[PDB]
Amino acid sequence: QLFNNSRSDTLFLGGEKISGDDIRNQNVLATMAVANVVKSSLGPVGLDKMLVDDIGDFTVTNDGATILSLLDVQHPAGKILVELAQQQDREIGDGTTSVVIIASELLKRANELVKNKIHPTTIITGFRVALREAIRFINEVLSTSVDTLGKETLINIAKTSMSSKIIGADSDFFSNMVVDALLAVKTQNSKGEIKYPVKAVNVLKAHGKSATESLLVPGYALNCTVASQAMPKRIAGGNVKIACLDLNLQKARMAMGVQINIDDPEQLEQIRKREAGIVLERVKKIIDAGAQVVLTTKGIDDLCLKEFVEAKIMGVRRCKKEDLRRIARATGATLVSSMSNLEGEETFESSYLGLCDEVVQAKFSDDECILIKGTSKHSSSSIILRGANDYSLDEMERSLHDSLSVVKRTLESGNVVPGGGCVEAALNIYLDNFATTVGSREQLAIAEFAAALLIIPKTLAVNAAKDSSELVAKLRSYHAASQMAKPEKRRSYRNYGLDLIRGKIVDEIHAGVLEPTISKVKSLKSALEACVAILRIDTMITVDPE
Amino acid sequence: NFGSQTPTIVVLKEGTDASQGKGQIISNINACVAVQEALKPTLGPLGSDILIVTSNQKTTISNDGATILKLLDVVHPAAKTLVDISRAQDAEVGDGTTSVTILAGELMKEAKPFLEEGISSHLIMKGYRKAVSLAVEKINELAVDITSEKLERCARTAMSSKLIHNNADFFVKMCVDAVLSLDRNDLDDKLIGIKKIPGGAMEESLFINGVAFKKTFSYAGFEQQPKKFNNPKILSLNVELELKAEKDNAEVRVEHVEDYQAIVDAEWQLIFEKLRQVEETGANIVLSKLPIGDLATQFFADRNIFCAGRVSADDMNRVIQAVGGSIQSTTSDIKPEHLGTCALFEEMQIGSERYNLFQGCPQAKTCTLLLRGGAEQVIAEVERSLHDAIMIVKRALQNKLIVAGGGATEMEVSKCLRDYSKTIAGKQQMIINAFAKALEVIPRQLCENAGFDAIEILNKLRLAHSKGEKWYGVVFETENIGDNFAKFVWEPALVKINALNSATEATNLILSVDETITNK
Amino acid sequence: SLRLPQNPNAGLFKQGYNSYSNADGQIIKSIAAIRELHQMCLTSMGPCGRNKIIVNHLGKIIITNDAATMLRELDIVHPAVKVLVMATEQQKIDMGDGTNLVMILAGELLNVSEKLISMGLSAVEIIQGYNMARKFTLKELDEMVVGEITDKNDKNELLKMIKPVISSKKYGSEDILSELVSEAVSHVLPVAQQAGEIPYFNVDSIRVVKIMGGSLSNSTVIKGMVFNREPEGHVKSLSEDKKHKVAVFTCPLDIANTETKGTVLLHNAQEMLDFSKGEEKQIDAMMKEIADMGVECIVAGAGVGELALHYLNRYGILVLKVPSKFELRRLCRVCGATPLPRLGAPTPEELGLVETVKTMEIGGDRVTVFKQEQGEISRTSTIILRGATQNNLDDIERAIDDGVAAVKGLMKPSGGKLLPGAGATEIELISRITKYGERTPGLLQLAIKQFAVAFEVVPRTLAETAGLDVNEVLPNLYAAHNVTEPGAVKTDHLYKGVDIDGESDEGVKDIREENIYDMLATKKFAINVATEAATTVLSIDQIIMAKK
Amino acid sequence: EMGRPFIIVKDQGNKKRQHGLEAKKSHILAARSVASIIKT
Ligand SMILES: Nc1ncnc2c1ncn2[C@@H]1O[C@H](COP(=O)(O)OP(=O)(O)O)[C@@H](O)[C@H]1O
Ligand SMILES: Nc1ncnc2c1ncn2[C@@H]1O[C@H](COP(=O)(O)OP(=O)(O)O)[C@@H](O)[C@H]1O
Ligand SMILES: Nc1ncnc2c1ncn2[C@@H]1O[C@H](COP(=O)(O)OP(=O)(O)O)[C@@H](O)[C@H]1O
Ligand SMILES: [Mg+2]
Ligand SMILES: [Mg+2]
Ligand SMILES: [Mg+2]
Repeated sequence: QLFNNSRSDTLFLGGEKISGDDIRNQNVLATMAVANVVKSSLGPVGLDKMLVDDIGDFTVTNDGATILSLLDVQHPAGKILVELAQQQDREIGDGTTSVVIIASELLKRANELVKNKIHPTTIITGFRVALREAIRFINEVLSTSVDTLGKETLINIAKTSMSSKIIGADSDFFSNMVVDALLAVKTQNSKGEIKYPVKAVNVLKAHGKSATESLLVPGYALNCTVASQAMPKRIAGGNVKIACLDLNLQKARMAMGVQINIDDPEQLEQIRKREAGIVLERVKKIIDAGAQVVLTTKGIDDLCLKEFVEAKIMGVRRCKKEDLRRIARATGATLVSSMSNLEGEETFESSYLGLCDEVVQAKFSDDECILIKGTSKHSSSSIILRGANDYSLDEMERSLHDSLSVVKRTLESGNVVPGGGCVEAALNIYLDNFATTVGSREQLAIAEFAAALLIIPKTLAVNAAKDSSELVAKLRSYHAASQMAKPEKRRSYRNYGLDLIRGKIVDEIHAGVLEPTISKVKSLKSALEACVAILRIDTMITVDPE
Repeated sequence: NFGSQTPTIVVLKEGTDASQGKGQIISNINACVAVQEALKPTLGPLGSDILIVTSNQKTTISNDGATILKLLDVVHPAAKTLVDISRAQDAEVGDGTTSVTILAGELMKEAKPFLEEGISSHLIMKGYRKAVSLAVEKINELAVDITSEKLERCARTAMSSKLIHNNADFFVKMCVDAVLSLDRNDLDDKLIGIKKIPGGAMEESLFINGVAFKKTFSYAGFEQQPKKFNNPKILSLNVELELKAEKDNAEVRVEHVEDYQAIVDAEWQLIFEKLRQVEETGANIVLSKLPIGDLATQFFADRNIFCAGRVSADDMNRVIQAVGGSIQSTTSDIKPEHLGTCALFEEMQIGSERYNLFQGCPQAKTCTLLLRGGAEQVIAEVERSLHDAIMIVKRALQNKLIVAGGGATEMEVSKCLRDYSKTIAGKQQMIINAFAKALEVIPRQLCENAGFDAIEILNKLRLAHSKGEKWYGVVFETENIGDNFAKFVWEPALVKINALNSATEATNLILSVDETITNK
Repeated sequence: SLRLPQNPNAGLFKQGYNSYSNADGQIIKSIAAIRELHQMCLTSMGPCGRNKIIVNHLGKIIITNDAATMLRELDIVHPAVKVLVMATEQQKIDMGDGTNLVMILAGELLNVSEKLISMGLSAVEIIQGYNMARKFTLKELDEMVVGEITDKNDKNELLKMIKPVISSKKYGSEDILSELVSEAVSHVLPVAQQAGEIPYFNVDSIRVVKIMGGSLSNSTVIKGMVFNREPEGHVKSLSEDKKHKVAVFTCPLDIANTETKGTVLLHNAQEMLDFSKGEEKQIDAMMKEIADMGVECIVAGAGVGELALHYLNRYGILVLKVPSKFELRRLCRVCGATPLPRLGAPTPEELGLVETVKTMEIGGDRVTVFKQEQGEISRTSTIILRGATQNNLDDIERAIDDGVAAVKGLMKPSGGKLLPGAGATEIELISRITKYGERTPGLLQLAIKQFAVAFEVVPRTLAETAGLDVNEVLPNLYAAHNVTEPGAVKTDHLYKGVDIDGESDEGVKDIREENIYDMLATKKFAINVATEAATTVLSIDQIIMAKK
Repeated sequence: EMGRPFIIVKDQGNKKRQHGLEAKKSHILAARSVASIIKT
C-alpha cells in the first residue's frame, strides 16, 4: 500500500525485505482476496462459480476446496488458506467453505487489534482461552441421536450437506440414496468397531433422463467395456462365480533379460508352442472351475478370448486395482495375484471364486458399466448420476462425496448440532460474559473472537438479497435470552437459526437441518492455526529466483 | 452486412473502467484509510512530520493535513474529498485539518462492515446526519461565554504538533499583539504578513510595529542617502520617476535645429518638476511601484531623501495602514496632511539582506515579523505555525469560547450519543454506537504517538465522566488523566464545529456513490 | 474451404463502414445496450438515489445523480443510445425538471418492446401502440390533478413545490435547503397584485455562489450579487448610510483614445510642458461632474488606468471591475440603473440605489456585498452556498437550479397543477391504460397493455433503492387500486405511494400530509420525450456506422 | 488489490516511502557521511 519502501539500505540483501505494519496489512489482503470468492458460495442461497483454464474448458465448483486448489496464489500467507481448504477435505470432508471464511475473519478483526499495540501473544491467548471454553460449550449444547421413536436423523443429515448445491432442490430424493449407500458398505474392525470406507460407492457419469430419475444400484457397478462382443451380454441364474486375477493373461517374453539360444532347429517350433501353451493352462483351470465372470487387472490377449466365448464366460480387461479389491470383499472372492500355494504343485481352488445374484452389463449414453447386484457375503452400493454434461456431473460428483463424509460423522458420533448459524451465534453470548471475568487486555481479544464468528450467520442473509440486520438482531434476541433463560422444559430459546427462503426464525430440529458436532471442533481448531501463524509474522523476506 | 466481421458495439469508449459487482464502494474506503495512515502519526504535540519531495525536487516538511495533500497530486476520485475538507478547514479556522481527515476516514472505516451486511447506503447516512445534529448542539454546552478574564492560552495550543511549540514562551507573545493591532470588522489577512529570511536562528526574531520589505535593487545613489531618520515622512507615490517616454506613445517632430535643443531641455524640466514638488513637501521617504532610474535617485541623495522602488503591491498596501498615509498617483496633488510618519527609521541588515524598518507609530494596523532559521524549510515552518496561530486568536475576537482539548471533546460528545441510541430505534443503534466509537479515534491515535497504552487510557476515560463532567481530558506531563481546566489547556469551539460538519459531509458523499467512471 | 469469401462486393463502401439491421438480433442488442446505461440511472432515482462519479479527459470530477448531467461527460458509441442521451438533455433545458424520469421511462419502453418484437409485432404496429396509448395518457393526467398553487408567492405554498423537487437532489436536511431557495424566489417576483399585469420570471436571475468551508447551516440569502474582488484605493463600510447613488459604466474609465494610430504629437517644447498637466485636467473635469451628483460607487466593465483611479480616491468613490458582459448586465437589474458609454455626468434618473456595500471574509478572500434591504427592493438575488467539499457545491448549485426552474412552471400555464407524488402518478395510469387496452379491438392491444407495464419501474425503483423487497411491497400497493371506487364519493385512495425505509408496508398514509407532490407541466413533456426517444429507436430498421 | 489498479497519487511507482527504524538509520548515516568529511 501507499508507496513502495526503499530496497535494502545498508541491509545488503539480494531480494526484497519489507518490515513494519506493511507485512500484516498485506497478509490481511491476502486472506481477504481469497475470501470474497468463498463468501458468496456459503449457504443454500450461495451461487456456483465457473473457473476457466484458458484452454477452452470450464470448471463449475461451489466449495472453496477445489476453487483455491485451481486458482494459483503466489502470496506466502495466501497459500495457508489454500492448504487449509485442501486440508478440511481430509479430516472431516465437509466445511471447506466455513473454515476459510472464519479464518479470514479472525485475521481481519485482529488487524485493528494490533493497531492498539496489543502484542499478538495477548491476541493469540485471547483466541485460545475463548476457544477452550467454546469447545466445552458445544459439548454441553449437543443433542442426542435418539430424538423420537424412528430415526428421523440420517435423512435430515444429508439434506444439510445437499444445501448450497444445484441438487439441493432434489435433496429429498437424494436423502434416501446416501443413507442406504453407506449402510451397505459398512465394515467391521478393531474387534467390534464399525468403519465406513468412504469412496467405496462408485459414482458413474451418465447422460439423459434427469437427476430425479437416478436409480440406486443395489450392488457394485464396474466401469469398463466388454472384452469380446461374442460373449453373452447378460448372465442370469443364482450363484454367479466371479474370478479376480491380477496376473497378465497376455503372452509375455521369457523371464526378463535372458536370451533364447536354440541349436537343434527341430526344437525351434516346439519351444515357441510351449510359450503360448503355458498361458492357456491358467485359463483351463478357470473354465473347469465354472467361473462365469473373469476380472483381470491388465489386458487380455486374443488367445484367452476364444476360450471364454466357447465356455460362455465374460472376460474383462483393464480393471483398476482399487476397483477389484472392493469386488473381492463384496462378492466374497479372494484376490489372486498368481496361482500357487505352499505346496510345489500349481492348481486353482474354487474357494477363490465369489458369488452374487446376477451380473449384467448396462449401456447408457456411451457409458458401458457392468452391474453386479445381490452380493451374498457383503453388500455394496453404487450411484449412477444423470445430468446435462460431464462438467454438470462434476459438481454432482463432489456434491454426493461431501454428503458421504457428513453421514459418517453422525453414525460414529451420535452427537449433532443444528445448522443455520446456531453454533456461531450461541458462542457469542457465552463469550460475552466470560470476557468480563478475565478483563485486563484479554477482554477485548475474547470480545473480538465472538464477533468474528458472526460472519457465518451474516453471510447467509447477504447472499439471500434480504435485510441482514433484522435477521441477526432477532437472532441474538433468542441467544441472549438463552443464557439468562435460567433453570425451571419451557426453556427453549436455543437451537434456532435463520430460514433464508421464508425469512423467519424457526427451530432447526423441526426444519430438518443438523450438522455433526465434530465438524465444529475440527473447524475452529484448524481455522485458528491459520490465523495464529499469520499474526506471528513480523517481516516477509522474498528471495528472487536464480 | 457491409462486411463479414460485423463488430459488436460496445456501449462505452475503450479505456473506461468497470464498476458495480462487489467491492467498488469498498475500494473508495481503503483509499481514504491509506491516506489517513500518513496523517495519524502527525496528530498530537509528540507527533512526527512527513518529508515529501515532489517531481521538481522541492523539499517540504509538513505535518499539516492541508499542506501534505497539496504536495501530492491525488488522481483518485474519492481520495480527493479528503483534500477538499483539508483546504476548507484551513481557509476559515486554519486548525484541525489533520483531525478532520482522520475523523472523516474513520467514519468510512466504521461504515465498512455495515456495507458488507444488508444495510442500505442511505440507512448509514441517516445515522451520521442525525448524530452530527446533536453533536453541534453539544459543543455549545461545552463552550463558555467567558466574558470574564478579558489570546495567550489559545495561541500556545495552536503551535502544538509543529515546530517552535517548545519556544511558545517567546513567539506566542508576538502572536497576541499581532491581531490586536487590527480593528474589529476588518481583521486584514495581509497586514499580519510575515517575511522569511534564510539563515540565522529563529530565537533572534523580534516584533515590528510596521511592514518591512526587501529592496531587491541596488541604487547608485543609495548609500548617499541617510539610513537613519529621526522624524521621517513616508510618501506613497504611483508616479514613475526617470527619463522615459511619458504616456503610451513616443514621437517627436521638430523642423528647426533651434527648436531641437528646447525639446531636450523640456524633458529634463518635466522630470525635475515632479522631483521639486516632492522636496517642497518635505517627504523623507518615497515609495513607488513603477521603476525609478538613477536620475531621480541621485537627486534625492543631495537632499538627504530616501528613495525606493520595485516594491510589490501587497507590501505598499501595508504601508498605508502602518503610517496612516495615503496613495498619491500624481505629484501635483501632494498635500502635507497626506504624508505619514513614525518614531524612527533605521535600515538593518538581516542575513545579507537589508530591510526598511517601520516602527514607533502611535496607531498601526500592520504586523510584520522577520524569521530566521538554518534550513529553508525552518523559516517556512515557523511562519506556517504563526499563520495558523493568528487565525486562532482572530476567530476568538468575534466569539470567545473555550472547549477542552486533548481528546476531551470527542469523549463528552460520544457519551450523550450512546444514551440517545439506548432510548430509541435499535435499527439505528448499531450505527449511532459506531459513530460514538468513530469519534474515539482522535483521542486513541493521539495517545498512540506518545507511546502510552491506549487500553489503560480509554478504560479510565469512560467511567470517569461522572465527577469529571465536561472538562475531563488527558494530561501528557504527569502521564495520568486529569482535568484540563486546571492544566490551562484551552481551545475555541469553532475548531470542533467545522470538524464534525466537514467529516460528516465528506463521508456521506462517498457512501452515496457506488460507481466511479473514469474516461480515457 | 480454408478461408471464407469474406462478403464479396463489400468494396462498395470503405472498410470502416458497418451495416447493422433489425434482423440478426441487432435490435435486441440495441435494447441490451440501453440496459448498460439504464441500470446506472436506476440507482440514482429518488431521494435515496446514489450519486455517480465521472472523470473526464481533463480530470474534472462532477458528482451528481442527474441523468442529464452524467450523460454529458460520458463518451457514447452506440448510435441509438445517443437518441436516449440527447432526449434527457432537452428535458433539463425546457422544463428543468423530471430529467431522471425521461431516462428511465424511455429505457423501459425498449425493455418491454423486446417481448413485443419476439411475438412477431412489426415495427409499424408497435409505434402505433405507443402513440395511441400516449394520447390517452396525456388526457388522464389532466383528470387526476388535485389542488393548485393559486397565489404566486406564499411562505407555506413554496414548501409544496421547491421542497419535493430538491428532495431527490442532495436530500440531506429538508427545511434547510428549502428555505434558502424559497427566500430568493420571493425577491425576484414583481408582486403588484390586483394590477392585472402579466407575471414574469427569469431562471438565470438567481445565482449560486460556491464558497468552500463552513457548513450548510451557515448559508444565507443575499439580495445583492456577490463577487470576489479587491477594492483598489480603499475599503469602506459606508456607515454614514442615507443609502447611496451608484452609476454603472460598461466602458472603461480612461482618456478617450483614437481607434487608429493614437500618437502624441509635440511640435515644440511649449506643447510638451503642458502635456503632462493637460491629461490630469481632463480626468479631473470628467470625474468632478460625477462626484457632484453624489455618486459614491462606479462600476467599470474593463481595465481602468491609474490616472483615473487617482481622482476617484480623492472624493471617496468605490471602484468595481466587471469583466465580460453577463456579470455586468445583472448588476444594473439590482439597483435599477441604465448604463451609458460616455464618461460625462450620468442622468439622475438612471442612477441606482444601494444602501450598504460591505467587504468581509467568508471563505478566506475579500467579497463585496451588494445586499439590498426591505425598501427599494432588488432583483436577481444570490444565494451563498457553504460546503466542505467542492464536489457537493456543484450538484447543489444544479439542485437549486432545479427549484428555480420549478418556479418557471408557475408562469406559462394557468397554475401549478400539483400531481400525487411518491410514484402515485405512474401507478394510477396503469389501471387506466389497462382498461383502455381492452376497449380497443384488434392486435394493437398488445402494445397498449405493455405500455402500462413500463410504468411499474417507478414503484419498483423507489422500493429497491430504499432497501425493501419489491415482491412484498409492490403487490401490497395495488390493494388500494384494486378496490376501484365505492358507492360514495370523496375517495382518498389516490394518495397512496411508495415509502422509503422506515416501517415499510406501503405507508406514509395519504401523501397529502407529506406535502410532496409533482408538477403536471413536467409530466407532460417527460412522457412525450421519453416516448419519442423509444419510438425513434424502434423506427430504425437499419443502423450504419463509420470508422468503427 | 481485488484486481484493479490502486493509485492514490500520480507517479506511484516513482516515489518511495521510508518509515520506522530504517528511516531513522538512513538519516543518521547521511549526517555521518557529511560529518566525517567536515571533521577532517
Ligand atoms: N437448509 C438450511 N437452512 C439454513 N441453513 C443451512 C441449511 N443448510 C445448510 N445451512 C448452513 O450453511 C452452512 C454451510 O453448509 P454446507 O453447504 O453443507 O457446507 P459448505 O458451505 O462448507 O459446503 C452450514 O454452516 C449450515 O449452518
Ligand atoms: N498541550 C496540549 N495538551 C493536551 N492536548 C493537546 C495539547 N495541544 C494540542 N492538543 C490536542 O491535539 C489536537 C491537535 O491539535 P493541532 O496539532 O493544533 O491540530 P492538528 O493536529 O489538526 O494540526 C487537538 O485536538 C488538541 O486537543
Ligand atoms: N421522501 C419521498 N418519499 C416518497 N417519494 C419521494 C420522496 N422524495 C421524492 N420522491 C419522489 O421521487 C421522484 C424523483 O424524481 P426525479 O426523477 O429525481 O426528478 P428530477 O430528475 O427532476 O430530480 C419524485 O417524482 C418524487 O415524487
Ligand atoms: Mg457443505
Ligand atoms: Mg493544529
Ligand atoms: Mg426532481
